[PDB]
Amino acid sequence: DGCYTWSGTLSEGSSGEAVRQLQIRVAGYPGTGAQLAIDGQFGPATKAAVQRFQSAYGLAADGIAGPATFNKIYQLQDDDCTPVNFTYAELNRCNSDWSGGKVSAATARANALVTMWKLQAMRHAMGDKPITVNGGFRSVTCNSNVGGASNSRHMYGHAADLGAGSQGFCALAQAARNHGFTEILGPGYPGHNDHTHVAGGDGRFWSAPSCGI
Ligand SMILES: [Zn+2]
Repeated sequence: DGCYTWSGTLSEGSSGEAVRQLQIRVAGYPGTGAQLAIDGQFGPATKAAVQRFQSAYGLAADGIAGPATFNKIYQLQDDDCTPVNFTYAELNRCNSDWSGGKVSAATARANALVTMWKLQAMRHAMGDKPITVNGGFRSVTCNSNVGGASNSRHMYGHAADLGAGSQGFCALAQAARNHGFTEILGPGYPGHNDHTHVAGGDGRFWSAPSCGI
């Protein structure tokens, strides 16, 4: 028993860290073209996300976070709080301290953590096949070494660059639309034919012309 343990049921009207932690876990279920706010307040958007999560794993979908809902999260949660199929190291091929960015190392890792939970949801929705992560966090040095953009969300811990795997670039960019990625760049967008870029953060910008987006 390590990362986090929920003490009791959560429903609309609840507020606190327990709510903030659950929002992270279900951040991959905000509805198409939406983003869940991680504010610690259990409102209607939070109930909807929970319902979607419950449905995705064949639990009773009532939108109430009870003990069965927590037992499923416990099955997807690693010691360090990351989901079972993604790790911090896989999300940072830059350095080992998450320093260098446009925000704190702790803010960078927390932003990363949400991205991991969104990827976990997407991994299951796509059929439980491995999703290849090619890059994630980039300090300012790392970003320049790549010739990245000055504004790049990579330096915030919000983005991940995905390789084709058995899904293909387009399948990944299309599904990303359902999992809280406000920024998606892929095939047909300049410098994005050899990977699919997904990122969280404010402001929606979707472009992958070769994929129909
Ligand atoms: Zn990228």
